[PDB]
Amino acid sequence: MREIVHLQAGQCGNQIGAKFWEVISDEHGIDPTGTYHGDSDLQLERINVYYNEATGGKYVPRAVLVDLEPGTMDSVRSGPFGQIFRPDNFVFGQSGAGNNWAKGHYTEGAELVDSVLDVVRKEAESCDCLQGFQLTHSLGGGTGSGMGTLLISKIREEYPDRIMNTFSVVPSPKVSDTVVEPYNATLSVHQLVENTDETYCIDNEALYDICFRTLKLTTPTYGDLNHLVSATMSGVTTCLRFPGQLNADLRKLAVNMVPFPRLHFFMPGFAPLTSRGSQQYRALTVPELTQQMFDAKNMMAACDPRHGRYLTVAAVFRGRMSMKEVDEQMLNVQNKNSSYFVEWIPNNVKTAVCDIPPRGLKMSATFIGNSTAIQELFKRISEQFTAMFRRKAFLHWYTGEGMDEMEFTEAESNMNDLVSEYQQYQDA
Amino acid sequence: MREIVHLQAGQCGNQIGAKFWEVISDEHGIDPTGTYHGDSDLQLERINVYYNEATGGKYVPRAVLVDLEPGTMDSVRSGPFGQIFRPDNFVFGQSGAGNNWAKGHYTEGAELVDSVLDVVRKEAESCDCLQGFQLTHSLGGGTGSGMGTLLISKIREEYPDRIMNTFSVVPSPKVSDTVVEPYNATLSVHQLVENTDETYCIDNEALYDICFRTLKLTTPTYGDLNHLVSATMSGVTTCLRFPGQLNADLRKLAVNMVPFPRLHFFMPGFAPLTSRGSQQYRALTVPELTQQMFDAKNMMAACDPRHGRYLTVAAVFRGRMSMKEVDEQMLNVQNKNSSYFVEWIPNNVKTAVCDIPPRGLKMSATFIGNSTAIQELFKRISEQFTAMFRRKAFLHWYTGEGMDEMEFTEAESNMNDLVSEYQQYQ
Amino acid sequence: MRECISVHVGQAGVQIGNACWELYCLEHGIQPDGQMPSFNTFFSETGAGKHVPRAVFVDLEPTVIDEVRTGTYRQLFHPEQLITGKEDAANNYARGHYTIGKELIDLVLDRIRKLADQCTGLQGFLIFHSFGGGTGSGFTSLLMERLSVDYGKKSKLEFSIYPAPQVSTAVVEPYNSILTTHTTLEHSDCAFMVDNEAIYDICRRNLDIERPTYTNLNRLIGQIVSSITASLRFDGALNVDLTEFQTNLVPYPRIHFPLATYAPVISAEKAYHEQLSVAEITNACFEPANQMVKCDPRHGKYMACCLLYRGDVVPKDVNAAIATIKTKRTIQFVDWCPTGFKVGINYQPPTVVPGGDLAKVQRAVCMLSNTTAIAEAWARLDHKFDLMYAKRAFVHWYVGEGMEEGEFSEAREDMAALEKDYEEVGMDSV
Amino acid sequence: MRECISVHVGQAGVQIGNACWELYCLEHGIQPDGQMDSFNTFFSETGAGKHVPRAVFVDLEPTVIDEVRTGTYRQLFHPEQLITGKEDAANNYARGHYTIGKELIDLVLDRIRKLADQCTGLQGFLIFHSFGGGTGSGFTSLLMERLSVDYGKKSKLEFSIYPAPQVSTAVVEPYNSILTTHTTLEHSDCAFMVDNEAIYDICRRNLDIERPTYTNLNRLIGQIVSSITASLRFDGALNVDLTEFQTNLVPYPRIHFPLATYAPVISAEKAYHEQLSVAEITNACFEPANQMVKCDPRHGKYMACCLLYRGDVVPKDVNAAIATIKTKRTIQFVDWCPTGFKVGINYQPPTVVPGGDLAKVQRAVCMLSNTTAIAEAWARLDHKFDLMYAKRAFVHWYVGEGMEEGEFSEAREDMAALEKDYEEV
Amino acid sequence: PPCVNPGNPVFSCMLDPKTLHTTTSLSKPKMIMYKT
Amino acid sequence: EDRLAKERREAKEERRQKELVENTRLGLNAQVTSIQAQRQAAQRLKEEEAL
Ligand SMILES: Nc1nc2c(ncn2[C@@H]2O[C@H](COP(=O)(O)OP(=O)(O)OP(=O)(O)O)[C@@H](O)[C@H]2O)c(=O)[nH]1
Ligand SMILES: Nc1nc2c(ncn2[C@@H]2O[C@H](COP(=O)(O)OP(=O)(O)OP(=O)(O)O)[C@@H](O)[C@H]2O)c(=O)[nH]1
Ligand SMILES: Nc1nc2c(ncn2[C@@H]2O[C@H](COP(=O)(O)OP(=O)(O)O)[C@@H](O)[C@H]2O)c(=O)[nH]1
Ligand SMILES: Nc1nc2c(ncn2[C@@H]2O[C@H](COP(=O)(O)OP(=O)(O)O)[C@@H](O)[C@H]2O)c(=O)[nH]1
Ligand SMILES: [Mg+2]
Ligand SMILES: [Mg+2]
Repeated sequence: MREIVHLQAGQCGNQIGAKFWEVISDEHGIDPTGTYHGDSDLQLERINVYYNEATGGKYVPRAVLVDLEPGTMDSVRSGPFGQIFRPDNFVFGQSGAGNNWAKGHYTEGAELVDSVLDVVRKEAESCDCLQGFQLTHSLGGGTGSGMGTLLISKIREEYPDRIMNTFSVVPSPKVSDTVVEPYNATLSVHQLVENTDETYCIDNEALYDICFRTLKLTTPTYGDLNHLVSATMSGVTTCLRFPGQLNADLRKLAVNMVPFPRLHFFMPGFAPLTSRGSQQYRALTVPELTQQMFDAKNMMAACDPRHGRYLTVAAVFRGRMSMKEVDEQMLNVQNKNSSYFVEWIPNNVKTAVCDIPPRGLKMSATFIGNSTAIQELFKRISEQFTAMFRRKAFLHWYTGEGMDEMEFTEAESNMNDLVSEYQQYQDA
Repeated sequence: MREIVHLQAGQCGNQIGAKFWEVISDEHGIDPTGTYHGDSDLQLERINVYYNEATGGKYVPRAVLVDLEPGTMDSVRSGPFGQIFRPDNFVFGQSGAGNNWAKGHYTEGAELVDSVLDVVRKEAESCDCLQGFQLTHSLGGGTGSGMGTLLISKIREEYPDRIMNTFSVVPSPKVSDTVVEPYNATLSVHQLVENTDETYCIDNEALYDICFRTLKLTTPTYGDLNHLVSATMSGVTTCLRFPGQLNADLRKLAVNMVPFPRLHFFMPGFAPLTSRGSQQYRALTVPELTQQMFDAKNMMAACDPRHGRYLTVAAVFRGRMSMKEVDEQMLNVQNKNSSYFVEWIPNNVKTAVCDIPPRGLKMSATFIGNSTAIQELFKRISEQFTAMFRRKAFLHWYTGEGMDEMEFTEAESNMNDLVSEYQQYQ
Repeated sequence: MRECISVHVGQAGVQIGNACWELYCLEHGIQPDGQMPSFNTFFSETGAGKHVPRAVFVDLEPTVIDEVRTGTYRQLFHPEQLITGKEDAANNYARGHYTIGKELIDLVLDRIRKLADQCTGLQGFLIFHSFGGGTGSGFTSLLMERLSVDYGKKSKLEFSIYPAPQVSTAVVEPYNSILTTHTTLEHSDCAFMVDNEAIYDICRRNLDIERPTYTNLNRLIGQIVSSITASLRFDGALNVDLTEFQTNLVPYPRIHFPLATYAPVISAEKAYHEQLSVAEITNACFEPANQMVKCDPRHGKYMACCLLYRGDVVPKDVNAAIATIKTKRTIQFVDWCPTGFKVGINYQPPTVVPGGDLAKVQRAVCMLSNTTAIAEAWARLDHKFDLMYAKRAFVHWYVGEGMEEGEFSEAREDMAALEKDYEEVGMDSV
Repeated sequence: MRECISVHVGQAGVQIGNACWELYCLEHGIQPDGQMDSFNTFFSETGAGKHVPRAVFVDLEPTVIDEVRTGTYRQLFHPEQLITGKEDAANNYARGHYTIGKELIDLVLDRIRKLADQCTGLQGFLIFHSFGGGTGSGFTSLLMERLSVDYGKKSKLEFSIYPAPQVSTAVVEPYNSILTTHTTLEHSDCAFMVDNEAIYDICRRNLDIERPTYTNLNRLIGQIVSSITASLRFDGALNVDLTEFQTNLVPYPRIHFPLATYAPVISAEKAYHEQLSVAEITNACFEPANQMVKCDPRHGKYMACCLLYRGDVVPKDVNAAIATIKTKRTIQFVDWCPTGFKVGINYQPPTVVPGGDLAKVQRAVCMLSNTTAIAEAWARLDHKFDLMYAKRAFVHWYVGEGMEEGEFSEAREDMAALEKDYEEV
Repeated sequence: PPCVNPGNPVFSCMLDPKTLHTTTSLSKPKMIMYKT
Repeated sequence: EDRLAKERREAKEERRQKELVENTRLGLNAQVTSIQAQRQAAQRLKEEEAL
């Protein structure tokens, strides 16, 4: 009855969303052609939150897909679940962006943005009582970062009080996979720190660390990595999707965990992760989850929070579990480690339980932690950005087609203040 | 509701972590695939002490054992029990130490002590109430001495209140199989003596001497020498595994045999265990047991208290037993002499009795006879380390990983201190 | 929707294209008559169940083009898209730009407007030429003006054969490289450069073959262009389209010369012997023996490198392989451009042609970079242009062939200012 | 996880390389097309199933690896790794080190870099060099000196072929001997000795193979290198890796040229009679009619004892044996290290190759006794180099191929300091 | 089999969900995956 | 059950890798036999020139 409109952006955005609708479908129990055939009706009583209905029970996912290169937009139409998105919603680009961000923002970004707005207001009129919007992109490319920043800039004209999340792919600290990446990344955050009410941070090499160490998978392709992050983005939007004992939807997660409106850069992780060796071995009780989420090793953004302090953390608990057990086992993470928790907030943790687990497991949980560790991330790009601006490296691919050099220096001041904002709240 | 996390250090620690974990996992009756197969009621009492509760009801030994060279984790996994030790906690690096204490302490020993202290603090949170730790380790190796002492250095300040005993493995006097080990074994006892709560002497010469003269095994192995060390150290943790008549678990042994808190090096021994030709002519009774108890050829270290003086002597016992002839046949040997029986000690007896015996036998005993001849262990070393410190034996390897010249003099200066500390009661 | 047009100029452009289309007509199962019992990027469907590749072959001499029209491919090709001439340029930029090409420009542009009318979404051109002779300097420079005034924002990416230091064919090649580097600096969007003598130096040592011909060489150059364009049509985990390479390897418009190197050029007998992972192969392009450039980049510093992979290459094993290569002191980065890297992964394993000296190994990487070290290569070439012009040695044909002596001294100032631009880059900024 | 590269240099380097690789190739199941992970220290898996050896060799007379392109093991040894030139060096450190050695150092070091970049878990390289040749001395020295800064702390060991006291091959072999001992005093982590005249004496006197060959000598070198470095592939009760060798073997940084002995060389016809028990035959590493390079440590002082063992070895019987060796006072241990020993124990017993006469023994014996009786050998070599460098025998070829004449007298006067270091005790 | 893809890294199920249930003497059979 | 699912998926991927190895063997063996054919043709032409 209250629902979320999914909307993707870029080749990385499309490839994430093809494995996000791949994992929400048969947890609701949906065949590859769109007819509900699941077991119990409890998954059916609020199927409308992420799905839409048509003639004869043929269900339609309501996601709005945009990409500029049509050679990889057809890759998800040929996938196993490619035949459930209605092909009116595919908004293809006739020519690619070229990984310069302002092409995605000014020259060939503004050409398609009339059409992408045409399908959402057609869809949002058909919505009953809309709640939020959901976005996936990578920062590293003009197809994903440039397009999304133009969408979120003037979606705040029409839908101001709708609660927006964006699930970014921040560039990895060791190897960033584009040469002229940090011009795009530093210019993206200025449209991020004022518009988006929440934003997440998924380091690409921190997921590589998980298949390095925890799962120790032999041969992980992007099908495996997209599945590891798609479970995390299902755990957030769940307490409005099933009943629970102490529920918490997107508004209750937002107003209860950011302290100040330009301080909202998050850091997620998903709790039960086990290799094939240790799965025969592993304990399964409620403090075994507090090992996983509060391990800095199991954290899908790169920076370890031993270098900084948490402000507020979140922990939603999908499962049928004792309430006291969670509550007892949350102070005992605060007490033995009280040097990584700030002092002008009395209690830090946020509690949420939902009865229905992921399909088969006993319990599962998702951690979202607002940290000052991320200034050690944001100090890196700002130094990385200055090394290519002062000597004017790769300048003319942005100057001659878009804005002048002031927009870079303005984006420095939008970036330098935030790193000073984190540090001032690191010791108050 | 106390539970135990464990520490055995080395490939020798992994070798001890094979046969030591044979006897304990045998007696509480767990198959090599985890699920319960015992046949009594005492055998599901408190077996969350060593074992977690998995999914499916499987019982995994909560233990960490250390190495750094990658070829020593598999020859202990070729044993029958490689599927009960979950090898998540069995640690090794890409580069090994290789007879080098400095390599396993500063270079990558300090780099991977971050890993072993991210898991031993990970599982101790799941434990509702801990008890402590318990150790054996070789000394003449690199990682087992090095990362092993880095464990017991980086834990006596983060967890100082908990009790963490040791019973280390120092080697033989006359035949010694890696001979620059006073750079490795006498460095560590300066580290160890201000950290640990106990440390004893498990000498390979004394383990060798039993299959010479006592059990009549013609061609032994270390594996049947490693048999005799879980036949003794089970007796030190007999009460948290077996209910008792007058029991002495880990903390009561931690509080009743430490007079002066730097002085916890005694001489362990084991009274009952005779050959299969002497199995026919032998009773399960105390007075025939007492002949093979106090001899000069039956112990667990190769140092004789005939030179030494009886300070702290313990005796744990197995079996529902006649408990005045425990007292009758222990006072017929305190009342025989005045050279070893020191009259200054009025009486020191520490008695524990436990009901259910070890599996396969009915009655037994255990003993420790303390001495000033653990001093003469380190008295001999005090002129074998000085031989190769005046002439710069291997030290050109050692200064390359960030250390001092005086650290070897200072650790020797503590070693002459404690040898001087044993002779004040001598 | 992603149609790309390859135009081949000169003998070296068209002899590359004879082996180039042999590769493209085999990775798609095309009979050499043309039939076939996502290929529309390079091929054009007719109404009669027939495929024709979208290309234009242009030359100033009939003796190289008549073997195309009586070869084994004479019916796959369109009868008019092959263009001819009647009076040869004869190794002269003055003759390939002012005398002959002005009578043969009005028809080549006429066809390529129509060959873009089949398309809806064109994004790239491919001009194939060599910097040694007339038509490969004069005629290739004349069209780059003409494509630019008509199209503009279309990204035309090129392939060039450099005159090597030690070996040469002509003696008026060092004029014609400099005399085209003026006009083809304002009007080109990239420039790929592979010289003969560092295909010659490779082909003796890593392959068992000695004494080759250009049919063996163009099976490499045909493979290097197919390794670039393969991401357009075959789906992969990290695909990079052809219009992307402009903004990642060209920092400044004066510096648009990246270089090429294809790593697993090993013998079909010696494909048996080595494991070819991805960690073994991202280092081998930086080996001093294995570059197709006779400039050791140890003399310079790597500006930016783009890497592209084919076949069973996984993205976990390439991120671990690429982080190692900048940790060593052998491979050199400095402060002003510290990222440098972008990757390309494709799911099509590289095919084999009969008679090719390659092998069907499933992990092939091409390396695409520019260095600081090109500046010492031109340091010969501006010098060698001055040993001739100090007594005005071979300009005597050029003055009579329609252009004056005034552009030669202007070729000095434009080229000499390019050399100082590289040492502006290499000096540290503090 | 402990992958190795064993580069052996010289004509000795190649022939000892392929006979030691013969005994390797029969102790694991190598069929010479490569098709058949305890092997994985010395072998390399391919993408086509092949187990390629990780061992490039050095030989500049091309007439030695002009064979190994053909023969039995032509598809077994991979010849892109084995590197030869087209112009020989011919008893010349100058030609080996910088004249003809200037242009293949790129290819050799590039190949070693490429293989050890393919690998992950190296520790070091095994090296055997012949003192008395052209390229087994010089390009070897260039390999040590350039690898010590290309890699650094990855180990490099050496167990050198050394000149005999009396009978030798070339004429002026001491020149190249000194011109490589100055560099192996600098960049060799360890360097023991095994020479061909002592193998002649031992194989002639005890086994009944009169008229032997360097191939038989290569086989006995294979037996000793197996019983040294056998434990990286075969598990043991008390085992050893490669790094423990450099850690425990040699006391002083400038003192790493000592000796050893290998006892059990007994034929099949004497092996069907004599019982070979770990106690009663390990004393044959001390008896004078057995030793490995011609020197008697009865004259000298025993320094250290790296014992190595394979087969049916008992800890009780090795300890009783070590006890009854340490009893009798031919053991002369002065105060500096009384204890001494190191024991290695290996389960897998050594392997019979068709071509020797040493039969399958059920248990073995080894030794590496660091000694003090090297001083008379190096002093005799001092005596005869002083006999030869008073009148400048062959100096003109070395000088004219690209150096100064101060190279000789800067390589010397290091050797007098070396024997001063050795006469200190 | 009711799987998205068998053996994905985070958890999956292949039992037929209609058969996992247990009743009480004073209640109807209720399914254990969806008991709230 | 999910333990068994992971184990059998790993076995399936191992099967595909062995298939890849066999097809590499196929291609290289075909290429080297054709190479031997051109070698023998060259020797034939040498004989004809001699006659
Ligand atoms: N890589 C490669 N280079 C070639 C090939 N054919 C010719 N060349 C090069 O071309 C250079 C000479 O220029 P050409 O292309 O032959 O002459 P042109 O550019 O066609 O000028 P004209 O012949 O007068 O029309 C020589 O240096 C060759 O290296 C080829 O098939 N492959
Ligand atoms: N024991 C043994 N020694 C060998 C063998 N092959 C060569 N040598 C040694 O090599 C010496 C003569 O060979 P060299 O003149 O050194 O040849 P090289 O320097 O090794 O290499 P090239 O000069 O390039 O052939 C003799 O003194 C031998 O000691 C062998 O198979 N076994
Ligand atoms: N997490 C994830 N990242 C991907 C995937 N595919 C590509 N990427 C990332 O996308 C980046 C390059 O894609 P690009 O087109 O430039 O990003 P886009 O503009 O947002 O589509 C690389 O850095 C990859 O890390 C995927 O399947 N999953
Ligand atoms: N008592 C006893 N000693 C052992 C055992 N295993 C090895 N050792 C001793 O440990 C010494 C070698 O230890 P080392 O391998 O260098 O230490 P590690 O690397 O930590 O295992 C030898 O002198 C042995 O006598 C054992 O099971 N029992
Ligand atoms: Mg021509
Ligand atoms: Mg030779």
